Amino acid sequence: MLILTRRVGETLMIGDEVTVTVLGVKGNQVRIGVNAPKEVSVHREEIYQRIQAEKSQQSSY
Amino acid sequence: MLILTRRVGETLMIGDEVTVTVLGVKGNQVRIGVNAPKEVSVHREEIYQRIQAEKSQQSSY
Repeated sequence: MLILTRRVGETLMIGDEVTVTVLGVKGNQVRIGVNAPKEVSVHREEIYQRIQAEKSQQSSY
Repeated sequence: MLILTRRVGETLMIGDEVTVTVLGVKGNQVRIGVNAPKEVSVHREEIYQRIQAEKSQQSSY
């Protein structure tokens, strides 16, 4: 558990070739950017990757 | 590259047993929480983990 303040442009790399920047700065909603490859076991919100990663993939398709 | 708005309590898992919540909500500075194990190749800001992960030296509180 590591809690580090952020609001500009972070850059962490967990796995073996990733890159996740937690922008932090934004109007009302903060646009968080998560850059990660589909090689390592990566799980996220269905809708999230459903609109960014894969255009409507769902469980089985 | 996946850009998803966030400001409440996210939860992504990249690797094989992690958990990073990009709080988003906060006063002036946004306290971002990155929960990740020291098993997979994870690299971050020296100072960051130096104060959270491994006690680089010491702190006054």
